[PDB]
Amino acid sequence: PNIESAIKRVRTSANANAKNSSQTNAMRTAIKKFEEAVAAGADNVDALYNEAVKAVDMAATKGLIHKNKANRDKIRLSKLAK
Amino acid sequence: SRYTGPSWKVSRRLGISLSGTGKELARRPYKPGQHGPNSRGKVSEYGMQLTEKQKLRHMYGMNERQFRTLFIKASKIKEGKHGVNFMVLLEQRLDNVVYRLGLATTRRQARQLVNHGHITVDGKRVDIPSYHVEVGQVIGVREKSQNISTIKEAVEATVGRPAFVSFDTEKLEGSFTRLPERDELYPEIDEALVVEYYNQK
Amino acid sequence: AVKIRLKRMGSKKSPFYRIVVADSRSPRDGRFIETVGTYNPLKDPAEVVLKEDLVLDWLSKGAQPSDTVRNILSKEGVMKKHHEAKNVK
Amino acid sequence: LSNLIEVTAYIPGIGHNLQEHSVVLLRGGRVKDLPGVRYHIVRGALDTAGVNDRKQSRSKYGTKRPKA
RNA sequence: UGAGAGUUUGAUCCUGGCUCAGGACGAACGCUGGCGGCGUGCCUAAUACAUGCAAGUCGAACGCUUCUUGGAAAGAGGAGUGGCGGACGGGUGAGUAACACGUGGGUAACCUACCCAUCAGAGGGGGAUAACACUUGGAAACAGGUGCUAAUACCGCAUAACAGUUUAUGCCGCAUGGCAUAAGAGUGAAAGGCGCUUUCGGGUGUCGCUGAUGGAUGGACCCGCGGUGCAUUAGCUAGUUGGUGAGGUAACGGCUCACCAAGGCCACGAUGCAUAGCCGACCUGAGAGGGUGAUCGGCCACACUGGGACUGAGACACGGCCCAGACUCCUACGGGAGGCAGCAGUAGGGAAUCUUCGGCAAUGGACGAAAGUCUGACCGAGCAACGCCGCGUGAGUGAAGAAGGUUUUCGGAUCGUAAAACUCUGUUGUUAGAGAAGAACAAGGACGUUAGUAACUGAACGUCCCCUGACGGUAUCUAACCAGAAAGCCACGGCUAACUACGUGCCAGCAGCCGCGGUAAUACGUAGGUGGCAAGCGUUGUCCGGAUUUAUUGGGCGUAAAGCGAGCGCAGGCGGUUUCUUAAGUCUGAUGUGAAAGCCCCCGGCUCAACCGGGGAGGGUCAUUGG
Repeated sequence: PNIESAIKRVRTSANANAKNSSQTNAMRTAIKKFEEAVAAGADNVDALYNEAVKAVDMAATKGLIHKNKANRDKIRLSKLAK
Repeated sequence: SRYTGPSWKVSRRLGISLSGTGKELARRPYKPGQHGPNSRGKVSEYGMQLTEKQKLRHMYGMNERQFRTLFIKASKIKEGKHGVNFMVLLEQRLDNVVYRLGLATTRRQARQLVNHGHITVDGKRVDIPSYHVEVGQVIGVREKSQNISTIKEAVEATVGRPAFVSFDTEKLEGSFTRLPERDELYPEIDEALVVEYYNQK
Repeated sequence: AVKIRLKRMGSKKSPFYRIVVADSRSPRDGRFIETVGTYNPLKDPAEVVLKEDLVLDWLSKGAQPSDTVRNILSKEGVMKKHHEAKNVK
Repeated sequence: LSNLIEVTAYIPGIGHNLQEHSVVLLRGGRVKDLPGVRYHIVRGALDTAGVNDRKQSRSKYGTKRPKA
């Protein structure tokens, strides 16, 4: 790049991408870990429902999913277990 | 440009005096050039409308663009006719006001007096001869330096002072009382041939 | 960021201004929301005309003046009225 | 011509100086002498030269004003 | 506010084509040119681009380091982490025949940083890292390793549901449903800096931080109607058209999936091919129309060619990233660098289109508490009769017509009151004096009022001092001097205003259409004269008019061009008399909207005018509701 301020945005956004992807994968695995235990019919089934709900909620305060996506997600999960 | 030529060939070509009846058509009332005294056949009805237009254009010494814009402006009145309103707007220009008032013999002299900055309307100087003088505006003679040779003498010999012009020969102020009328203004040439000349422009 | 700013309307060295309320991203002579008065920098005691019943309505909705607009809105006593309506109720 | 289509063109006036491979300028205007000619060259605009006697309509024919 | 003329014949009337007389332009080129004012200036190769500039800012978020005045406080520099801005402003019209645009509606399918208001919070912990120091590989661009460190950088724990969702209640709407109130379940935040009072005071002003709700502003999606050629282009579709469910998005939806069915569009022009950004507007016309979309404003699309995502409130990003491609450049051969359709400028294409200028003083924009820093936006200056407007290159008196030129029947006539001569003038020119408005302010000092306070500092506006001009000694005004420096281009046989000489001899040449030229040419070439316009005048190209010559307004078919060789008939077009009803066409009222600038009407300012400003009308085939 040519402008000095364009050179800083490159590393800043690279770092933001790194941590954003880390935390999104965290959320996705929490949800999937609940789904694979409700599809088995296992004991310890409400605790990981709680954990998945909390995971989605925390992702929404980190600016990763909008806010309506989070309402949708919590609705879908609620209709599966509780 | 304005014009500087012999100014008298011009009258011999229109067949009208153009200079306050002071005779340019005294001897040889025919046209200039070789074929002057030996006239020839008839003139079209294009030559007639052209000759009337040129008579009016050379009366007050203006150019063709300005003549045509003044004519187009007089057409927006719709109170009266269209040739009368034209020839009346023509009279309200600051050059005719100096001619009629009597501070100059000719119109060329009056033009140079208003161009060189020797006259004032309402006290303020105005320098450009195509100015539009309205009714009731005392035009003066630059009370700074009104002691000039020719203005003085041409105020004495009053050949023509009209029935719409007011004036006092001590302060040297004049003004139009009201607008003139065709009976009071060259009921000799026309205003209908000139209107037809601009129908097919 | 609604603003209240001036807009140039002269010829080349005789400027004139319309007082206008515009979104701040717009060009100086481009699009605007509505016009609110007039202002003339020549004419030794400068001439201001303005409606002052729309200025008080835009001001109470979060519009903000530029620096010259605030000067000529206080010379008219419009900022005092905003003062007496907001922080008095 | 610059766009690579070929036409014949009349050269007016009395006497010219045009030879093979000299560059010229064309304007519209059709001659009524023979078919196939629809253009005029303009005198005194490129390699072509104004005619050298004229005194009366030199703005055509590209003649400059002489002190004579 | 509706003007016409020449040209078919030995002569005529009708039909008919061709040509001319008016306007205008981002114009080009030939001859020729004195000034000011306001505007305009790559239409062609969306061709390739040397050189400079066009986007940064914050020390009142944070640790470091270098100076000038061994412990000293300030002033001035350097890189770094962190915030905000870089999605605006500026350029171009290649793609696009479609919700792209115009006009009128809908969203009970939606999002929104900064700005304004309201309610509620602001607790207590942890682990790092750049910089820096040392060190390795590097031709370079640049990469790694070790050790220490800060925060409004980052991460968990608490507390908060006013958000969403479900249940009962009440009211309501155009299906899906909307609002308000009550409960039940799982869950989710946050940060300090600068001041004042400072008896520990533990209080407080201000700017920031978190959650929820409104406003404003900006964006998103869906729909009615409207603007292009070809039928020597009639069939087009297979996620195609509908349903069930699932995923997905701010959001509804074949948006994407699996299954089920066989649908959808077309003569009222589907599909394909060619051409084109669209509009306010602009030119022309009596109007109905026709032709253009340059300066200025709005919407869209693109950014060396083609794919993709990331960060972010907002981009699939105009001076950002990644990959592929062509092209150009530097290299120690292992490799690296780049994108003027920003402002100037260059080579090339062309009939053709400008300076590698000054300044942030004014208006707008970014950041900052503020002084301020940045701004080729923008305000000014330079070049060019490219256009529109204004003013000049003198004025008055002046004869039997001075000299000269042209002509002549040799008497004269015409250039010509034109020169001369006398008296005047100084717009312009030159030299010399004076000389602006554009400026309002931020900041800084004192002084007052109100709402908060235990109180003061401060908050929010009032009154007063003080402070800044690139243009530029520019416009302008005053004094003296001088008619002295400042007129050309086209035409003159008829259309169409303006004629005689000489030269030449169907030659040399001229023409828009008729047509001229072979010994007395007003038609060729010169001279004298005359006509039209005038700092311009002619020529070529393009468009509207004249053209009723595509005729709705507003034409025709016996012989001039023109009735299918005749019938039978699907679709379509048009239809006798009358009673009651309806209200689709038709007529009419009220309300909303049809931006600003333009054309037009009134008024006002620059010495006038071009030009500039204020108030109006107009423009819909438009929508809603009532007759």
